[PDB]
Amino acid sequence: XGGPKKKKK
Amino acid sequence: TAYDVILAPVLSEKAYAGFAEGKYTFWVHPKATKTEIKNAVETAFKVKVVKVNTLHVRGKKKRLGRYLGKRPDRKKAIVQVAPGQKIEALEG
Amino acid sequence: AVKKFKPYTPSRRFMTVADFSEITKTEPEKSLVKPLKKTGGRNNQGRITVRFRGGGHKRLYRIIDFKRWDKVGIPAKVAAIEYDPNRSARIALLHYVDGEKRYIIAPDGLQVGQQVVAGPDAPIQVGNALPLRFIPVGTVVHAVELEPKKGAKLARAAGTSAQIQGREGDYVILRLPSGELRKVHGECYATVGAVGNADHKNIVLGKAGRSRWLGRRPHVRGAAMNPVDHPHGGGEGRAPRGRPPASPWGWQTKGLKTRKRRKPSSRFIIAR
Amino acid sequence: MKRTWQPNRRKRAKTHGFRARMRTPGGRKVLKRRRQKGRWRLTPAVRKR
RNA sequence: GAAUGCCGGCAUGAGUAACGAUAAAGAGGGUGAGAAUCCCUCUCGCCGUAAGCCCAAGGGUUCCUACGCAAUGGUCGUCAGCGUAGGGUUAGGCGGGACCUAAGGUGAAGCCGAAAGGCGUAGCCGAAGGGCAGCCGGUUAAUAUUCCGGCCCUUCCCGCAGGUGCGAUGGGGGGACGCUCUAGGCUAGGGGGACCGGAGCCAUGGACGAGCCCGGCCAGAAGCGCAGGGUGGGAGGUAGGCAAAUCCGCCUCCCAACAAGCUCUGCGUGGUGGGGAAGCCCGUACGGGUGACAACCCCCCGAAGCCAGGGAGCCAAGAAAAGCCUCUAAGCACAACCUGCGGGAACCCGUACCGCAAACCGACACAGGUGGGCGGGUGCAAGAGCACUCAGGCGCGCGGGAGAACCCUCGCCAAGGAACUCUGCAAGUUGGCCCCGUAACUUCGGGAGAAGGGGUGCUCCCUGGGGUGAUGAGCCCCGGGGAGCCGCAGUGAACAGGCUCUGGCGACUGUUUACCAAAAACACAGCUCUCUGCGAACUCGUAAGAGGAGGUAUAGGGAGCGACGCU
RNA sequence: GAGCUAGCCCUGGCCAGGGUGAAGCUGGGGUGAGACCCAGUGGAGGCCCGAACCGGUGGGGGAUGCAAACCCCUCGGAUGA
RNA sequence: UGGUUCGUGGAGCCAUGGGGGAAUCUGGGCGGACCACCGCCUAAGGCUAAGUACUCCGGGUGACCGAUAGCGCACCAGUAC
Ligand SMILES: [Mg+2]
Ligand SMILES: [Mg+2]
Ligand SMILES: [Mg+2]
Ligand SMILES: [Mg+2]
Ligand SMILES: [Mg+2]
Ligand SMILES: [Mg+2]
Ligand SMILES: [Mg+2]
Ligand SMILES: [Mg+2]
Ligand SMILES: [Mg+2]
Ligand SMILES: [Mg+2]
Ligand SMILES: [Mg+2]
Ligand SMILES: [Mg+2]
Ligand SMILES: [Mg+2]
Ligand SMILES: [Mg+2]
Ligand SMILES: [Mg+2]
Ligand SMILES: [Mg+2]
Ligand SMILES: [Mg+2]
Ligand SMILES: [Mg+2]
Ligand SMILES: [Mg+2]
Ligand SMILES: [Mg+2]
Ligand SMILES: [Mg+2]
Ligand SMILES: [Mg+2]
Ligand SMILES: [Mg+2]
Ligand SMILES: [Mg+2]
Ligand SMILES: [Mg+2]
Ligand SMILES: [Mg+2]
Ligand SMILES: [Mg+2]
Ligand SMILES: [Mg+2]
Ligand SMILES: [Mg+2]
Ligand SMILES: [Mg+2]
Ligand SMILES: [Mg+2]
Ligand SMILES: [Mg+2]
Ligand SMILES: [Mg+2]
Ligand SMILES: [Mg+2]
Ligand SMILES: [Mg+2]
Ligand SMILES: [Mg+2]
Ligand SMILES: [Mg+2]
Ligand SMILES: [Mg+2]
Ligand SMILES: [Mg+2]
Ligand SMILES: [Mg+2]
Ligand SMILES: [Mg+2]
Ligand SMILES: [Mg+2]
Ligand SMILES: [Mg+2]
Ligand SMILES: [Mg+2]
Ligand SMILES: [Mg+2]
Ligand SMILES: [Mg+2]
Ligand SMILES: [Mg+2]
Ligand SMILES: [Mg+2]
Ligand SMILES: [Mg+2]
Ligand SMILES: [Mg+2]
Ligand SMILES: [Mg+2]
Ligand SMILES: [Mg+2]
Ligand SMILES: [Mg+2]
Ligand SMILES: [Mg+2]
Ligand SMILES: [Mg+2]
Ligand SMILES: [Mg+2]
Ligand SMILES: [Mg+2]
Ligand SMILES: [Mg+2]
Ligand SMILES: [Mg+2]
Ligand SMILES: [Mg+2]
Ligand SMILES: [Mg+2]
Ligand SMILES: [Mg+2]
Ligand SMILES: [Mg+2]
Ligand SMILES: [Mg+2]
Ligand SMILES: [Mg+2]
Ligand SMILES: [Mg+2]
Ligand SMILES: [Mg+2]
Ligand SMILES: [Mg+2]
Ligand SMILES: [Mg+2]
Ligand SMILES: [Mg+2]
Ligand SMILES: [Mg+2]
Ligand SMILES: [Mg+2]
Ligand SMILES: [Mg+2]
Ligand SMILES: [Mg+2]
Ligand SMILES: [Mg+2]
Ligand SMILES: [Mg+2]
Ligand SMILES: [Mg+2]
Ligand SMILES: [Mg+2]
Ligand SMILES: [Mg+2]
Ligand SMILES: [Mg+2]
Ligand SMILES: [Mg+2]
Ligand SMILES: [Mg+2]
Ligand SMILES: [Mg+2]
Ligand SMILES: [Mg+2]
Repeated sequence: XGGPKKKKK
Repeated sequence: TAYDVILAPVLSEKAYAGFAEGKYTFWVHPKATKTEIKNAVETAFKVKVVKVNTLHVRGKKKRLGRYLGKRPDRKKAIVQVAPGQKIEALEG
Repeated sequence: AVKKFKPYTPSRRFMTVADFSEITKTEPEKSLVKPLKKTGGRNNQGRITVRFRGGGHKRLYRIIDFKRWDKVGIPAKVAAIEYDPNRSARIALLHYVDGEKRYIIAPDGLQVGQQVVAGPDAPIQVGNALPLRFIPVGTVVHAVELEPKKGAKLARAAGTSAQIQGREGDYVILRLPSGELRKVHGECYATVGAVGNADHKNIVLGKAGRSRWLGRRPHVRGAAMNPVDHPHGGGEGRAPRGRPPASPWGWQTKGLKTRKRRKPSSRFIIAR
Repeated sequence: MKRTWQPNRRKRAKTHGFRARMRTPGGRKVLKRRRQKGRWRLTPAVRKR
């Protein structure tokens, strides 16, 4: 996983 | 040290088939050259050696539970004898 | 003359190619004297130290003659004029009666079959090399040495020259391509004539690719970058700079004189 | 996709070999550390001839 | 007793989701304690510029075989890529090394750095690049350009025979090179054949027929023959190629200007050697026998491959070093070198098997990723596209039933055609080729496939060009004209633009946030400003040093603007 | 640690088949000589259609997936930066 | 400038990079700026056991652990992974 996605929705 | 080069003969349905021809085939020392392999089978059997073919045979990874290892690496030479000659000690 | 194209493609409508009519039937070069392996690489031992270099056609170096005082007195016949990938100018292949073959950088007006030679002797003619002294004041000249016996270093770019202005004991005053006024030692060799291929400035590259062919990688604006990268990086939707314009390394790039003041060279210079 | 491991025997040898490690103080210390540790393998085993 | 505590163990959801591509299975017979799953036969489906063959990388026993099923296999398992054991990898000619040099690495001299260390011409190392001598068959269960058979080469070393001043890591030559397009002659490959050779076959209404079906080569020294590549021969003078040269280079007189002649390849032919179908009969897990005394011929298409260092054009102007030829110097010319012929000598490592994948990179028998070569036939204008199909390989390691909702994927629809919706998003229309026919505007190129249309199958007749053949038959390519036939429909299936008008931004092809942003952002040619005279400015490094640049103001660094037009 | 990724260096390889038809050549015309115009030839291009190949536009599926970036339809380039 | 408890402090002494630059016993450094007096020493050359630190290794002991402890490992462990 490690994210890395930014908090979008 | 010429009986140091040749170790033992190779016994197998394939090594024998080289007995119809003059191709006696032995296990040899891994570090031995075709040229000293000739000079060896000549003096130990008093035979004219005409062709030397050598090949490495890699060791087998065998295991005996928990303990896994590899067998010794060997070398083959299959040596060709000048027409008419024979190595009696292999003729079994 | 400059070759021009029709707009059968965009970028072919502005594009423009040198005239090669002075390139005598000799397109591939001369072994022996030249070429050398030329060593493409945009940077020093390790890191890039001049940005945006690379790509572009493979080249062979033509090892040209920049000190003509070896063959003092020995004349040579100009055998050919050929394309030189590693300079703006063209080069003359000349045959010395000596047998030896050199390339000279090819001056305007040089014709094949012509006679040329170097030395104090030397008729003042286009192609000939002389120490600066014996050359008549006011004649235009090129491939001028800076200090004697150190090789041609001034005026070798296409269509450049310097003009001899006057003398001063051991020095003759030069007016260099830039317009500078220089005292250059009398004993310095320089060859009479201008450089030629003077239509070099008139060429229009015409498209991006052409730039790349010459090994010129895309140059990106400081404005395009970020504060980490450049003084001009950020901020929001476009920006006018917000400081006096600078290089990436912080020095100002409009006006800041950069020649060091205390150069001993100073007492030999008289202009801009 | 293309992952990060693209085996090359020459690369592995030129890069992590006994002779590379031996070449610099940085590397020599690596052998020292691995020896003191009692590592069975000081450097990676790159095979083939 | 708690710290989303730590280690371990066992629950819950739960017999629930799932069992990894929707390429597809059915049956008979075996074997077995036990078969949807293993072996065999028959039938069916799928790939076929592959889902088929051959390498390279990587993997390292997975190869073959015998005996086996606890686990690994998403089910089973008598099977296996799994377990136990044994067997298997043969080279002077393939590749790599006792050859060469590239980037780069190292590095004697030398320079630098508190130390560790950093640079550094020579040299060395460094490779799918240069150099280099094996082709075709046959055998094993498993290896073969390695073993065997035939045919043909390469080096050394020692001999004899004869030629010559021989002779260096040194001089010169050569090696030696780009992109695009290309000519001539060949080969690979392919089509056809009334001709040659074959077991057989007349089915179901008809056919004993120039009938159906299958196959009609490969390698091959010398010598030829045909293509084509290389190359002027003399004599003088010489101050240059860092010593010396007869060599090369530069002059000057002769003869050639031609490939005439020397050589060098490729291809045919070649002494000879080898291969040799369908079908049928056998027992395999497969191979064998026969068909054979097999025949082994004639046309046609034809390369991106060969002759190769071919030719033409263009600008961005296209490695090195050695082998090889030659020149000489020290030396030595009873040496040595060259030609020929003989005998002798010819090492080291790799070779199994997977190799677009169940054996490599992705924790997996993972719908992903992975470089080079071959990739047949028919038809569609062509083609590596598309549909089917040779050879070859598969039905994707859970099945059996059922015929709800709902989801996925797909087909069709009355009448209306965007009323849907943030938006015609999606889906449809259009679609290939040939031929009419095309506007504003325009930098004169374009806009153009503008738009909008017509033609498209099959039969017969007449007829015009080539190409290969001799100026012809055939065989192969383009055409033209006229009658006629059938269907709802003729690129009858598959592959194949919806179009136009008008604004904004950006000139344009391009580039970008691997993993939510491909844009009007970046870049771009071009314009301007500024710095910089060369130990340049600028940049990296404490320094030495290096880039800039083996460049020199038409040059190089920095900045902005971003074709062009008017400014 | 640059076996992923970015750039550059050295050395190799790859890009089916179709279109469009620049310069330049040759002939003709024109002129005092030209410019220029007609064909014919020619085969240019960060040219066009379109496989391989390199991509990742839009939509759908996928979301304890086949997959820690996949698949289907569609789409950009494809002799050049 | 560093060292000393000494951070410029009245800042000595001891080291030193830079500049200037002596003397041989009536010569020189020091006793915390400096001077005088009184005293301590004899720089610009070097070697020197022991007493001290440590525990890879051998031995002894333990109001130290007793297999989630005790070293990471009591077991073929710096292994498998
Ligand atoms: Mg071998
Ligand atoms: Mg050379
Ligand atoms: Mg550096
Ligand atoms: Mg380095
Ligand atoms: Mg820019
Ligand atoms: Mg930005
Ligand atoms: Mg900043
Ligand atoms: Mg603003
Ligand atoms: Mg700003
Ligand atoms: Mg509590
Ligand atoms: Mg929780
Ligand atoms: Mg737990
Ligand atoms: Mg439930
Ligand atoms: Mg349920
Ligand atoms: Mg279910
Ligand atoms: Mg499955
Ligand atoms: Mg059984
Ligand atoms: Mg099919
Ligand atoms: Mg095994
Ligand atoms: Mg097997
Ligand atoms: Mg099972
Ligand atoms: Mg599974
Ligand atoms: Mg079995
Ligand atoms: Mg097994
Ligand atoms: Mg070889
Ligand atoms: Mg040896
Ligand atoms: Mg070498
Ligand atoms: Mg080098
Ligand atoms: Mg170094
Ligand atoms: Mg070597
Ligand atoms: Mg090679
Ligand atoms: Mg000689
Ligand atoms: Mg040479
Ligand atoms: Mg009948
Ligand atoms: Mg033949
Ligand atoms: Mg000389
Ligand atoms: Mg047969
Ligand atoms: Mg050529
Ligand atoms: Mg050498
Ligand atoms: Mg030589
Ligand atoms: Mg093999
Ligand atoms: Mg094999
Ligand atoms: Mg095999
Ligand atoms: Mg492949
Ligand atoms: Mg599977
Ligand atoms: Mg897979
Ligand atoms: Mg691929
Ligand atoms: Mg083909
Ligand atoms: Mg077609
Ligand atoms: Mg297809
Ligand atoms: Mg309807
Ligand atoms: Mg209707
Ligand atoms: Mg309507
Ligand atoms: Mg509406
Ligand atoms: Mg509404
Ligand atoms: Mg709208
Ligand atoms: Mg749509
Ligand atoms: Mg619009
Ligand atoms: Mg618009
Ligand atoms: Mg744009
Ligand atoms: Mg674009
Ligand atoms: Mg993104
Ligand atoms: Mg996107
Ligand atoms: Mg886009
Ligand atoms: Mg420099
Ligand atoms: Mg330089
Ligand atoms: Mg500038
Ligand atoms: Mg801008
Ligand atoms: Mg702008
Ligand atoms: Mg603008
Ligand atoms: Mg024309
Ligand atoms: Mg074209
Ligand atoms: Mg294009
Ligand atoms: Mg396209
Ligand atoms: Mg991208
Ligand atoms: Mg202090
Ligand atoms: Mg003092
Ligand atoms: Mg004192
Ligand atoms: Mg006191
Ligand atoms: Mg004292
Ligand atoms: Mg206790
Ligand atoms: Mg216990
Ligand atoms: Mg423990
Ligand atoms: Mg533990």
